Amino acid sequence: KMKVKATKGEGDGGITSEGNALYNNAFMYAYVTTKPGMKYVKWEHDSGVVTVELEPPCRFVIDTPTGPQIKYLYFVKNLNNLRRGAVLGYIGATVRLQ
Amino acid sequence: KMKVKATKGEGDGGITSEGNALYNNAFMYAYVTTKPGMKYVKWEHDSGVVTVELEPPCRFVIDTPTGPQIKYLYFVKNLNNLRRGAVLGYIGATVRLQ
Repeated sequence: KMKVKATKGEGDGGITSEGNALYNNAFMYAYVTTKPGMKYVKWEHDSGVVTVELEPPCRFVIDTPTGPQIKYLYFVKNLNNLRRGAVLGYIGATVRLQ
Repeated sequence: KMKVKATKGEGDGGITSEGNALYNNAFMYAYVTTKPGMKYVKWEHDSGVVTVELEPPCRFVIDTPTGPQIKYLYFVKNLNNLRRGAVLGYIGATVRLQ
């Protein structure tokens, strides 16, 4: 079962992001945050830190009480279709509730 | 239950696309194609043709036998979160099989 863990991302010019990593067990599949341009995340391990490279993001709007907000979904490098699909399903399941 | 129907899209400079519209009953929710920049689709009705405006796309890679391929998911203008989530879940369900 998919879990979520707050995780820091970084891209060009040292711009960082905070977001949710979606993972299993602990293997990261994807990262959701509020900015474009992130290239990698610093992923907890024991340990310690593993750098996980990200694919260019999927921007998508969700409705919110303050109006539409743009989210950015980043799949991890080399992720397979089984896991890409699980990530999309998990995000779909979360988005439909809010 | 969500259905898919081949549908033509168009953007700046008259560039067109062919893609799959995801819909119910017949209310279109989203459009998946192979190019960026599409702004609207020409959506079958009886009828006839309704122009449906698209949000800027979510680019996402899927693995294929010829290597990774970039797809573009466009949600329709004003789509609510219930339907956005259903679309993401449907795409997740399709992507995990291939």
